[PDB]
Amino acid sequence: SIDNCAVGCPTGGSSNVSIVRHAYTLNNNSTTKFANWVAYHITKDTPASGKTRNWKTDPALNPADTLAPADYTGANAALKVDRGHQAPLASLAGVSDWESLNYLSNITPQKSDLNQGAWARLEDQERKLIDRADISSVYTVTGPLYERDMGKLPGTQKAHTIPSAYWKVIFINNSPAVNHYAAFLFDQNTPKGADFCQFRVTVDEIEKRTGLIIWAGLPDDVQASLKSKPGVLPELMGCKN
Amino acid sequence: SIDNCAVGCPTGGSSNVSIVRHAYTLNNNSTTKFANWVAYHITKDTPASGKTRNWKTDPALNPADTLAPADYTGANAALKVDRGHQAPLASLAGVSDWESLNYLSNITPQKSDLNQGAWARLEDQERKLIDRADISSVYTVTGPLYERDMGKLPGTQKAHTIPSAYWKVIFINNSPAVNHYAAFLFDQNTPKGADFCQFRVTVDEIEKRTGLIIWAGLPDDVQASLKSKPGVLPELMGCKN
Repeated sequence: SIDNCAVGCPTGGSSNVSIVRHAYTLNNNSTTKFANWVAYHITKDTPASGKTRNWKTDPALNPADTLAPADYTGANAALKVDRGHQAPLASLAGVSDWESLNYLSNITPQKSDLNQGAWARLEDQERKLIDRADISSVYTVTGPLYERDMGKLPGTQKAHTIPSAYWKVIFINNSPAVNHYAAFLFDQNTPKGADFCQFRVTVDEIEKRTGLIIWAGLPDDVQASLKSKPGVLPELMGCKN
Repeated sequence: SIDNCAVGCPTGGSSNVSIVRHAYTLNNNSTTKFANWVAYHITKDTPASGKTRNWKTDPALNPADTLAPADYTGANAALKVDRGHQAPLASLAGVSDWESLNYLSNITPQKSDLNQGAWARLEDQERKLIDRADISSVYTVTGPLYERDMGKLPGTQKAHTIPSAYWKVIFINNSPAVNHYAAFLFDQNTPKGADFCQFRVTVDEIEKRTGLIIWAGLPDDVQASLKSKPGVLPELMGCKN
């Protein structure tokens, strides 16, 4: 009964079953050990600050198909990666099953510079949208990309594939068919001081590089015309041109 | 109390009072003899086909500040201009005061190649938006530019200024703050077979060439960010890139 997608969750994910929670809907990849995509719905009631971070193995998944807290041991030192959230903590921590935002199925090893730079900045702006009087929902779908070998976590013997990039597709209110939207894509190697506005892309580009079909419940003509046109939602997030 | 603008009718028009009808809201220019701007609101109930065209002097204006049917005598043969509508007839002909769509305050001498070409095609696409299930309203503001001498109507002695171009700013549903929008500007000499998609511009360009402020009731920050960014609404009208 929880729709975190509004216009159809993505198709093309490796699992045929997705986990549905108030915090988000997620489709896990048992080979890479990271979710293929995470869809969430921010509203005036979902943000919450100051919640703690108790990393934990997702109890809804088989332990062999996801990572455990022990698997990240030595990762920051070896790879300079942080435990980065797919669905953001602060934007959604007000929901009833908020601890699930810290389940490792909702985390990936994200380079600190990206995590603490452009990515955090986009999270801040995405959350601020909900403060606008006429904006009542923010629907986001986010996920990783796997384009080049990024190495391996040193503290685990599990087969996993560290993402080389991350993307986020966002629209407000009801549907991209009538409402402003945006898509961003950042490579793991994005410098710490990078301006997130420099990474606007089309949804089509994301689809082609991930094998997914986002906003899959939209009429074909709407999908055809809007997926190849960068949106204007970033202009409300402080970007120009 | 008929609101044909939704987010504030334009400021900057030469008249301090505008005519408000069900068909449209119009601000007249007693010097040029043509309206500075015409704002209208298309809904599923406003289109009507097959209405006739009985040109008439607008009874709400002083006859010296507008044109009369006799004024267009010989205009087509002399200047190859048609009596072009600002607020479109077929998209709004179902309203109660529809005859006002044929009042000359809603008409200007528009080159027939533009009138019967790109301008008519944009009117068709604009009206077609209302057929989409999720589009409940189309709010449009349209008007002329006066940038070069276009000559004079041969059948009149009244001082008047023929437009050199025409523009149209459109948004759907509620407000451009959250919904798709578009802006187009066409020179009087646009060729007959021109694709209207080539004439997309920003709202800022129009404001700068007219002296008006469109969507004048929007928060300043919304106005600053969206008016200089071309909208994506044309993509739903058949345009690419």
